[PDB]
Amino acid sequence: SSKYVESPNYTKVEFGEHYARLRPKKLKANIEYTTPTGHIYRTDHKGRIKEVYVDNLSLKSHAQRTVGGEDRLPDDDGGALIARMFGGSKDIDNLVAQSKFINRPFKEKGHWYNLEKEWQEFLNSGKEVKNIKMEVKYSGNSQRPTIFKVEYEINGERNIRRILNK
Ligand SMILES: [Mg+2]
Repeated sequence: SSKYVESPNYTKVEFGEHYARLRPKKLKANIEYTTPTGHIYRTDHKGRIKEVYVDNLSLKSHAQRTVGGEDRLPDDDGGALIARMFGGSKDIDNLVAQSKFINRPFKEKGHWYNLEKEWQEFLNSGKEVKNIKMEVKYSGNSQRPTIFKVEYEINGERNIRRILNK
């Protein structure tokens, strides 16, 4: 399955108190927070977003410029894990350094954008996008994701996406 299961490896925090630092912005380590829209995030030991959960998807800056820190590449964008149109946050609690070639529409590319587009088409057509589980993998102490693992169910059918951050 890909449904959210509670875990003792993460301590839950009130939304608004999930930042360890304000200047510069940084998430607390090994925590779990639920956005007002209901999206659940988990951070690892270094304050990096590690897991994202959406029970039921629906249609509803300096952060974008600098997320990823010293590990951010020239062709990276500040990429939302959960798009704004799905109720996603525009801040660091939802942004990661994401290659523009998957974040934006690119011919024969734009995988993350294309995933979001598929989800829109499903929702618009009256189908449910359920139990989304994102796994964000990192390498060493790097703030920049290497690969995105996404699981989700479309009217019951489980789908799996592995998207390299290149
Ligand atoms: Mg995007």
